[PDB]
Amino acid sequence: NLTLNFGPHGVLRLVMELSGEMVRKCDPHIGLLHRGTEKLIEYKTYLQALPYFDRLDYVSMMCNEQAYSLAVEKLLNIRPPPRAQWIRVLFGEITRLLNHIMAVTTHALDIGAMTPFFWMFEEREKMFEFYERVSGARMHAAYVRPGGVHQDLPLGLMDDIYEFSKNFSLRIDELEEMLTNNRIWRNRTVDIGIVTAEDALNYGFSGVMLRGSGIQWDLRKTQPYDVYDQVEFDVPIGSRGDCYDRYLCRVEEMRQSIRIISQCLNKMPPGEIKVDDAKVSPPKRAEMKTSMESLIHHFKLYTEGYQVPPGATYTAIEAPKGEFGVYLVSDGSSRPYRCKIKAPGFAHLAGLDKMSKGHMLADVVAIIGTQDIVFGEVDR
Amino acid sequence: TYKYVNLREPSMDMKSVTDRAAQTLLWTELIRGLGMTLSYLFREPATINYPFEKGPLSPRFRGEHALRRYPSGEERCIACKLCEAVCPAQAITIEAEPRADGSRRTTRYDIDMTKCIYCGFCQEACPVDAIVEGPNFEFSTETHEELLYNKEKLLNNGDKWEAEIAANIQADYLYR
Amino acid sequence: MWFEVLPGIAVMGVCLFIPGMATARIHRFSNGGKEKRVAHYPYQWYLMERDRRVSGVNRSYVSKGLENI
Amino acid sequence: ASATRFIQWLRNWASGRDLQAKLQLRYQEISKRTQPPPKLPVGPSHKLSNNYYCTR
Amino acid sequence: MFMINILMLIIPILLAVAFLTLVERKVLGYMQLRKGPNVVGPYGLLQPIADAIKLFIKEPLRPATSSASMFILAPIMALGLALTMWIPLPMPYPLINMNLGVLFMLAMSSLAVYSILWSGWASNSKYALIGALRAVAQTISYEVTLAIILLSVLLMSGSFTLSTLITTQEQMWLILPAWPLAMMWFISTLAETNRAPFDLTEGESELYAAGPFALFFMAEYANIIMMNIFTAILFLGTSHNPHMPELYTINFTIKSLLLTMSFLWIRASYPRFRYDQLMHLLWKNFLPLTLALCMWHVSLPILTSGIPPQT
Amino acid sequence: MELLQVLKRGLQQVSGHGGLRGYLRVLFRANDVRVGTLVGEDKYGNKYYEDNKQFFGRHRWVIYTTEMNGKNTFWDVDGSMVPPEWHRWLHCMTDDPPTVKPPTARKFIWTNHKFNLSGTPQQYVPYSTTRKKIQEWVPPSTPYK
Amino acid sequence: SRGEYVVAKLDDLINWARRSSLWPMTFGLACCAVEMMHMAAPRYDMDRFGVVFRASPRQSDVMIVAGTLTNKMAPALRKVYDQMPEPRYVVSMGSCANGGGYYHYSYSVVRGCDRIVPVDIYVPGCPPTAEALLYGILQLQKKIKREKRLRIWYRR
Ligand SMILES: CCCCCCCCCCCCCCCCCC(=O)OC[C@H](COP(=O)(O)OCCN)OC(=O)CCCCCCCCCCCCCCCCC
Ligand SMILES: CCCCCCCCCCCCO[C@@H]1O[C@H](CO)[C@@H](O[C@H]2O[C@H](CO)[C@@H](O)[C@H](O)[C@H]2O)[C@H](O)[C@H]1O
Ligand SMILES: N=C(N)NC(=N)NCCc1ccc(I)c(Cl)c1
Ligand code: SF4
Ligand code: SF4
Ligand code: SF4
Repeated sequence: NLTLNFGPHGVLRLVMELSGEMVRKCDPHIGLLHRGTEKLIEYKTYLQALPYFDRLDYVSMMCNEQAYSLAVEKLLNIRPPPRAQWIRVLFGEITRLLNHIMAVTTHALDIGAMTPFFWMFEEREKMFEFYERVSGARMHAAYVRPGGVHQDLPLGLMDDIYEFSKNFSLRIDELEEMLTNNRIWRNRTVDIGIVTAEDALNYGFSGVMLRGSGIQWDLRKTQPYDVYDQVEFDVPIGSRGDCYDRYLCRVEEMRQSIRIISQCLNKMPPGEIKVDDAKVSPPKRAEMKTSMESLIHHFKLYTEGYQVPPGATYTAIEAPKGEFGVYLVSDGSSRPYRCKIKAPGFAHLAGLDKMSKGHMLADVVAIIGTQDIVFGEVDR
Repeated sequence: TYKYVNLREPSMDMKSVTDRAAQTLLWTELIRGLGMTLSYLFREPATINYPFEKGPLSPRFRGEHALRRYPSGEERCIACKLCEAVCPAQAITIEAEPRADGSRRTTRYDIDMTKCIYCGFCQEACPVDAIVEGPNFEFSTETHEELLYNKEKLLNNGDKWEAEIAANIQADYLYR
Repeated sequence: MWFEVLPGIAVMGVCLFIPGMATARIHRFSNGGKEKRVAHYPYQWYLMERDRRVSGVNRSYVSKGLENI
Repeated sequence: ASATRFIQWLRNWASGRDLQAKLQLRYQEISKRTQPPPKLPVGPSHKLSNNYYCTR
Repeated sequence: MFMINILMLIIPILLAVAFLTLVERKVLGYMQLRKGPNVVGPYGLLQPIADAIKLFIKEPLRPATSSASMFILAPIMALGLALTMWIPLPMPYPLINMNLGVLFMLAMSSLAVYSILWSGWASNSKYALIGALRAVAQTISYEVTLAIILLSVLLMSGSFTLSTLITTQEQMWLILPAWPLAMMWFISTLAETNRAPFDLTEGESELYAAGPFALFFMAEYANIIMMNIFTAILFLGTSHNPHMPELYTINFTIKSLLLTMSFLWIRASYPRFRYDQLMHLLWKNFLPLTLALCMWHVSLPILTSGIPPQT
Repeated sequence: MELLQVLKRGLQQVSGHGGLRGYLRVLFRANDVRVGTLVGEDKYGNKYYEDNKQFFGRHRWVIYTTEMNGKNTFWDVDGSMVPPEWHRWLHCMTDDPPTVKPPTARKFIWTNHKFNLSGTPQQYVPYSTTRKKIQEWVPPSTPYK
Repeated sequence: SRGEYVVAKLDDLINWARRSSLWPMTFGLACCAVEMMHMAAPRYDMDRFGVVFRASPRQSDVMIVAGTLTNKMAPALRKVYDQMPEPRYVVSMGSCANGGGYYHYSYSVVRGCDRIVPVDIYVPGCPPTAEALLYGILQLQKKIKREKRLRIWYRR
C-alpha cells in the first residue's frame, strides 16, 4: 500500500493510501484555513460579528448572512418586515446561482473541461454587480442583517435583475450542451461516489448530498423561512446517489432558482426594509439628525449594540451547499457568549474516505467537487 | 413538490438502439459539443480594455477611506469615536483633545488599511458624514507601511476626492 | 473580434509555407530548372549514372538529344 | 450586436439556438446609471399616537 | 545549397511553433468569450518573442539529478528527433526523398518515448519516475493503432513512399474510402501527443523550467504540427501540379493549419479522460476495430481488383 | 456583401484617427482603434470618448494624456490618472459627464489631481500625529552637590 | 559612450520580456481567490496581458498570496516560494495577506504574509476587486520596467 502525502475552495492536504490505481485510504488534513472565527465572534457585538459570516462559505455570502440574521431575530423575538423578507429570498436565490455556477464549473474545470468556467463567470460578474449596487461591495455585502436589510433597493435594480434572469436559462442550456450528454463527462461522474440514503443521513449529509440519493428533503419546503412558503418551485431528486445525479440536481436547482427569482420580482411588496424598532435596527440618518430619541438609539446601537435576551437557538437554512446553521448562545448582553457555526461541508468532507472506497485516484477530484467544498466554512 | 432529474427508460426498439449505436460509433454528441464552442469563437468577447475602460460601479461602492470637511473647510469629525467603536476589525485609532479654539477635534485618526475589511460600518456610524469610504480602488502600494493611514493622509484623501465623494453621497443619501 | 486571431494564423501559415516553397525552388536551381530526379530503384540510379557520363560535364541533369546523334 | 448576417447565421447554426434574441452582452436595455431620487416609505411604528413602545 | 535547404526547414519549424503558442491562446480565448494576448505587440504578435526571451533568461533551476548525462540527453533527443520527423515530408518535394519514408517516420517516432523515460530517470524522484512510466504506457499503447491504421491505408497506396500518397489521392481524398480509420487515426494522434482529452501528464501532476522547459515544449509543439501535416497528406491529399508546386504548398498548408486548429478546438470542448478509461478506449475499442478494418483493407483491394502498383 | 461593408468600416477608423500615424499611435498606446464621440478633455490632457452602440462596459473609455504632472505617460499609463470629476463618469457611477454636470467648487479641493505615488520620493510615509505624552525632568544647568 | 547605451537597451529588452510574460502561481487561500478568478474570467482576461491563467510553481515568476495565511499553512507557502526560480516576485492581495485583516488578532493567523516572504506589491481591499488586483499586477509590471540589473552589473 503506497502512501501519498498530498493529492488534490481553499487548500487541502490529502493523505492517501493507494494500491495500484485504487484508493484504499483517504485522510483529509484540514485546518489550513482555520482562523478562529468562532472565538473572534465572542469579542464582537452582534452587528460586529455579521461580516464574519460573509467569509465562511465565501461563495454564498448573503445566504450565510441570512442564517445568522434569522438566529438573532429568533433570540430577539422580533421579525423583519415583509419587503425585507422578499429581498432576502430574492438575493438568497441569486446567491444560489452564484454558488451553483462556481460549484459546477470549477468541478468541470478540475477534470479538464475548462471552457464553461469562462462562459458562466461572465454571468457571475453580472450578479456581482447586483451585489455591489445594493451594498457597495461585490462579495462581502454585509447587507442582510438582523431585523431586515441595510438599505432599500436602488431605483432601477429590479429591471436589470429581470433583464439578467430573462436570458440566464439559455446560459444553463449551453452549459448542459457541453456536459450533460458528453460521454467523457458521464464517464467521470456516473456511478462515482455512490452514497446510500441511510449512510447519507447517518454521516450527517444535507442538501444535494441527500437529494442525490433520493431523500426528499429541503429546508425551504419542510422548515420554511422568510417567505419561502409563498413561492413555488420544485426540489430536484436523484436516483443513483452518484456524482452525475448530484451534478444534474445542481443544474436543475439553478433553473428552479430562476423560477423563484421570477416570482420575487413580481410579488415584491412596498414598505420599509428593516424592523421599525429602533432598539434593534438603527434609525434613518435624517431622523438621527433631528430627533433626540433617534440620536440616542443610533449612538447606543453603534457603540454597545442591542442586548439579546439570554437563550440558545440552533437555526438552519437550506444554503446552496446544504444545511447551514448556527448554534448561537446569548448571555443577555450585547455580545454573543458562544457561536458554533454548522457548515455543511464539514460533515461532507468527513465522508470523503467513505465515498472514495473502491475508486481510482482521479475519482477523488470528482468526489471532492461533487461535495462542493469551501474551506472557509469547513475550517472557520 | 419534486421532480426526477435522471429517471428514464431508454427505448429498446430497433430504431432507438440503432440511434445509440450511431451516437457511440459516430461521436454525434461530441460533435454537437464542438458546435457550441464554434459558435462562441464567432461571438463578440466580453473583455473590456482596462485601464482605458473600467468596470461599472455604483455610488454605494466601498473603496478607499477619506475624511471630509464642511463647505467652510472645517473638519466634520468631532472625535465622537462611534466609528472606532463599531469597527469590526479594530482598524481605527483615535485620540482627541480640545483644539486651540476650544473645538472638539482629533489629534490622531489612524486607519490600518491592512486590518480594515472595507465593510463601511464606520461611515454608517458616523453622525456627521465625516469618515466615508470613497470611490477609489486603485491605491496598491509597494510597502506595507504605506497602507497605515494617519489623519494627514486621510484628510488629504478627502481634499483629493471630495468632488466625487459629494456627488456620490448626493445620489445615495435618500436611501440612508 | 475573432478575425484578430488571423494575424497570428497568417504568420504561422507563412512559416509553414516557406519549407515547401524553398525546397521546390532550390531543387529547380540545382537541377537545371527541372524536378530533382527520383531514383528509388537500381534501374533509375543506373539511368541517372548513365546520364552523368552522357552529359559530358558530369551532371545527370544536363540532357543530350538528337544533336548528339 | 455588430455581427454580420452571415456570421450571425453561422453561430446560430453551430449552437442550434437563436443567440441574437438573448445576447449575453448588455446594450441599451439596461437601466440608466442616473436615476430620479427615491422617497422611501416609513414603517408601521411611525405614528404620533397609540404607539407606546411597551405595546410593540 | 543543401545546407541552405536544411536551415530553411529548421528555422520556419521553430518559428511556426512559437506562433502556435499565440494562436492556441487566442483561439482558446475567443472560444472562452475573451480575447487572449492582445497587448504585447499588435494583436499579441510579440507575445511569443517575450515568452521565449523570458524563459531563456530565467534561472535554470535543475535539482541535483541522479544522472547528469540523462538530464541533458532527454531534451536533445526530444528536439533532435522532432526536427528529423520533418525531413521526408513532401511539401510537395521532400528534403530527403526516402523510398521507405512512411516507415522512417514510424521508426523515428517510436524513439521519442526515450525522452520521456530518460527525463523520468534524471528527475531523481520516484514520483516523477512513476509519472513518466504512466506516460510511456499511454504512448506505446497508442503506437499500436497508429501503425496498424497506417498499414491499412498503405494497402490502397501501394508503397511506403510518402509522395506516393499524393499520387494515390489525385482523384479523391483517402478520407472518403477510409473515414473510419481517419477517425481513429486522428484521436490516436491526440493521445500520442498527450493532447487533451489525453493530457494526463499535466492533469495528474496537477492532482523543468527556463530554456530546458522551453525545449521540451518546442519539441512537443513541433510534433503536434508534424502529426497534423501527416494527417493531411495521409487523408486529405493535395493535388500537385509539377509546374506550379507552390499551389500545392498553399493548399496543403491550409489543410494542416486547419487540422492543427482542430487540436485547439478539441482542447476547448471536452473534459479529461481518466487514465484507465483512455487505456480502455485503446485496448477495448480502437484495437478491435483497427484489427477488423486491417483485415478488411487487406481483402478489399484483392476482391475489388484495386491493388495499387508497387512503383 | 457585408465583408465589403466591414472592410470599409475598418478603413474609416484610419481616417477617423487622423491618418495612419494617428491610427497607429492609438493602436500601440491603447491596443484599440475604435472611434468614438469626444465627450470632453480634462486639464491634464486625458480625452474621454463614448459609443453607446458598444456593449455596456465598452461604451466609455479614456485615452490618457502623454504627460501628467511632469511624468512621461506615452507608454506608462495608469488608472489613477483619471481625476475624480471624470472618475465618476468613467466608472458609470453617473450618466452625465462633468462637462454637463460640473462638480461643486470648494476652496480646499485639490486643484491638481495626483496619481499613485507609491515607489517614488512623493510616497506617503506613516507617522504618529500626537505629541509627546510625558515630560522628563531637566536637571539644573549649574552645579550644586 | 556606446557601452552604457548598449546596457541601457539590453536592460529595456530583458525588462520588457519579463514584464510582458508574467506567469503567476496563485495561492488561492480564501475568498480573495474568487476575485482572482474573476480577473482571469472574460471581462478582464488577464491572459490578454501575457499573464497565463495558472502556471506551475517551477515555471512561475510571481506568487499571488490570495487569502488568509494561517500558522498551519505558513511553512508550505514558504516552501513554494523557495522553489520558485528567479527572478521571482510576490503580490500580497487582500487585508488578510497584507496584515491579517479581520483575523489579525487570532491565535492561528500569521499577521501578514510579509512575515514569511518578501512582498513586492500590496493590493488593499477585502477582497480587492478584480480590477483592483489587475491594477496591482500592472503596477508590478511598471516596477519591473524600472529595474536596472545590467546597469548596476557593469558599474560593479
Ligand atoms: C461495406 C463494408 C464496409 C465495412 C466497414 C464499415 C465501417 C463503418 C462502420 C463502423 C464505423 C467505425 C467508427 C470508427 C470510429 C471509432 C468508433 C469508436 O471507437 O467509438 C467508441 C468510443 C468508445 O465508446 P464508449 O461510449 O466509451 O462505449 C464503448 C465501451 N462500452 O468512443 C470514442 O472513441 C470517442 C472519441 C473520444 C475522443 C473525443 C475527442 C474527439 C472528438 C472530435 C472528433 C472529430 C471527428 C474526427 C475526424 C478526424 C478527421 C481527420
Ligand atoms: C534568447 C536570447 C535573449 C538574449 C538576452 C541577453 C540578456 C543577458 C542578461 C541576462 C540577465 C539575467 O538576469 C538575471 O537572471 C538570473 C536568472 O538566473 C536571476 O537569478 C540570479 O540572481 C539571483 C539573485 O539576484 C540568484 O538568487 C539566482 O540564483 C540567480 O540565478 C537574476 O535575478 C537576474 O538579474
Ligand atoms: N499553451 C500555451 N499555448 N500557452 C503557453 N503556456 N505557452 C507557453 C509559452 C512558450 C513556450 C515556449 C516557447 I519557444 C514560446 Cl515562444 C512560448
Ligand atoms: S470599513 Fe469597516 S473595517 Fe474598515 S475602518 Fe470602516 S468599520 Fe473598520
Ligand atoms: S469620523 Fe465620524 S464617527 Fe468617527 S470619530 Fe469622527 S465624527 Fe465620530
Ligand atoms: S482579505 Fe477579505 S476577501 Fe480576502 S481572504 Fe481575507 S476576508 Fe476573504
